[PDB]
Amino acid sequence: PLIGLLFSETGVTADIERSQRYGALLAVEQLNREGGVGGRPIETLSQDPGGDPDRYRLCAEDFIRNRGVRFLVGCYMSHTRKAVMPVVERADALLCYPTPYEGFEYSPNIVYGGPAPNQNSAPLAAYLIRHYGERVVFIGSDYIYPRESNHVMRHLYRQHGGTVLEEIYIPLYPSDDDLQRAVERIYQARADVVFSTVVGTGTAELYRAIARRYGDGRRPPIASLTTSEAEVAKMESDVAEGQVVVAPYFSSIDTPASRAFVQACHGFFPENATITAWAEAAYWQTLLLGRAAQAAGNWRVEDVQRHLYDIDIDAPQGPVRVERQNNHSRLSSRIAEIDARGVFQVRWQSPEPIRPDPYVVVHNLDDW
Amino acid sequence: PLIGLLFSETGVTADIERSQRYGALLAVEQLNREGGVGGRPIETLSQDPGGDPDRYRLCAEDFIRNRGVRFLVGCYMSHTRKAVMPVVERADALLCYPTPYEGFEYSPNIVYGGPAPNQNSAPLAAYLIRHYGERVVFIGSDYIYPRESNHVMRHLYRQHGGTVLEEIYIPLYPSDDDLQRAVERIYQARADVVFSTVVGTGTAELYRAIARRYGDGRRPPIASLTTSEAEVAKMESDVAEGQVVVAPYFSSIDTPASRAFVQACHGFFPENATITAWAEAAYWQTLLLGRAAQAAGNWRVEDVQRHLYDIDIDAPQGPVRVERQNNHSRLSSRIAEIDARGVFQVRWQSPEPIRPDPYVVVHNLDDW
Repeated sequence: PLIGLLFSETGVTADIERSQRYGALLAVEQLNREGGVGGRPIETLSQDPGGDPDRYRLCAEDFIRNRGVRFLVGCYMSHTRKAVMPVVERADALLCYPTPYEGFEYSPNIVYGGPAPNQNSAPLAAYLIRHYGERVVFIGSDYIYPRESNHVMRHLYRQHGGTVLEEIYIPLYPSDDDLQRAVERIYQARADVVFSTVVGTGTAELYRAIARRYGDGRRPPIASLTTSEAEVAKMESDVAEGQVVVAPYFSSIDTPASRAFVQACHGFFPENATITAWAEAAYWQTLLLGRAAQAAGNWRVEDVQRHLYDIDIDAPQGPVRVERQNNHSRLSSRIAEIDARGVFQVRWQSPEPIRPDPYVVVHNLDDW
Repeated sequence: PLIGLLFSETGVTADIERSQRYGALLAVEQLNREGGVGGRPIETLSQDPGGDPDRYRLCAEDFIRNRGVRFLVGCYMSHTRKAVMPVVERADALLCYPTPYEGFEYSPNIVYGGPAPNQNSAPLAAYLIRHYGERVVFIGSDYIYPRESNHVMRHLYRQHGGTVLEEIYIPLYPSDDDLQRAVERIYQARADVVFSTVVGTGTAELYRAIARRYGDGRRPPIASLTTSEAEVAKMESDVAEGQVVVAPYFSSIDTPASRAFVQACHGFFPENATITAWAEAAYWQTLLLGRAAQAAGNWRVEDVQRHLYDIDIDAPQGPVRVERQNNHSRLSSRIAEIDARGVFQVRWQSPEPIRPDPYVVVHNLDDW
């Protein structure tokens, strides 16, 4: 029972990915301190790809081709996932992707554990409009995830007679110059909501810069599908507060499942790793890989795959399951609002988990 | 009634795209020599983007932003389509894409007139295996269409217990060196079928090179989803013959609809433009844009769009229609085999047009 962990320790998204790696290590901790799997311990491998799609492919290639790894948990940014995908498909291996993403992709060797657009973007557009206004400006990092995410958010805003004023992109490793010319464009647009697909390090700098250009008084909230407690941990409470995020989970949800997961994260994560919805996704997907294998009684991919879709996990977010029709997950969706003191204050929560529909045709979408 | 035509006159795919532009010009010829549309003539615009995704975006931007064009027919290579897409979506314009492509994309402003994977790749994999063998080697040009097409063909081959030996990519503007190292890899692989996603100019050079490395006697056939009469026109009959292609149409089909389209193409295309299935797709989609507008009685996009999905065209290939659930087309699928004298000899034909399913989940696929 060998498991490969593809999560950055350095790079643009080092903080979020460390949060993910740890939720994964914790799932294996408990799966092991439960007799392991087959009385044999599940052992993990880690390599820091530093958020580079070529080092992710190389690392995947080394884990698979040399270490005989057939099961992996990892990747956050979409281009890095796409770089590893050919590798896992050739090798008949399996990869669990614990991150929200743009949709429009299918692979029999990848289990998608974060929300497709219909699970986060769809509920969010309805909440933003029918709560803030209809004018929005998009700002994203310059790669496939923001671009594709804004393509679909384009469609959603129109469907609800909203207006997309601008669509701005900044480098993943942005200079203050970029950040300044961008915020200026956001400032002058006069929008009611700023939709952010800025990931990693630039996230907190973006947020603070917008706050700082606005100064005293009313500035649009920043909505995001990625900002979590990890990025939030890097901002000042007045910069953080009021910002909106949709995630199938937050560290502060009421329930016994959340608290158990939490008080446990607190007793295992190192001080530089934070509890986020993405660590939560890497945690439940890692359990399931365990459970499926106990049930299959083996560490063969076919053996484990057949059981993957028949195990329902009672994850810290709510019950979860993986659809066999597209390899995506039934996930909850929560729209939280950050506190003046930095806590995510859930404002809305989906009545039940949303089934995944990766090919997002907006008119065929349920309307929140 | 102004129509923008985005088709290359020069570049890697100049020959195929010229074939497409002409089928489009011919549709407008007849639509005009029928009283036009509203007694007013439909006039077209053309600009040569030379197969460069940045010149396609620029040209689209100029047609739209300066010439007030809201309707366009154009693009062949997927990256060029993706480059124009943001432009048409912002501008609320409409684009008809008369080309086969990789799937996994949706836009409310793009009408897909060529086959998604389930309409060409799916029937083909079954015909290749259950007729040639199970060992195949993939060779594609180096861009998003071949890569994504081979991703799905990967899945299809496995589903039918076939074996994908190698996956080779060559530049769109390849040097003989590349072509030689590639064919060597194809030669040594010992496959029963070579699946080609090589487009434009390199196509005929690839085909001939493979023939020439093989010499006398048994060499695998080259299957393709793109090779047409335009590329075929550039090869020697012994290099061309035996090669396999799946297209919803061929110039030589038996019917009265094909012959009418054909004898007509012959009296309008200039000698350097050939009759292909892609000129056929640009032709029916251009009629429909006409028809929808007569019916809507106007050249407003909303007006025309509402009628788009209610008109059934009796296209040269068979009856066609555009699905409102995903903007793709019900298309026929034919598997032809080239003559020792260069004619596409249909070998199989789908019992009815295949409905489009752009999000290709192979197990949920009908099995041919």
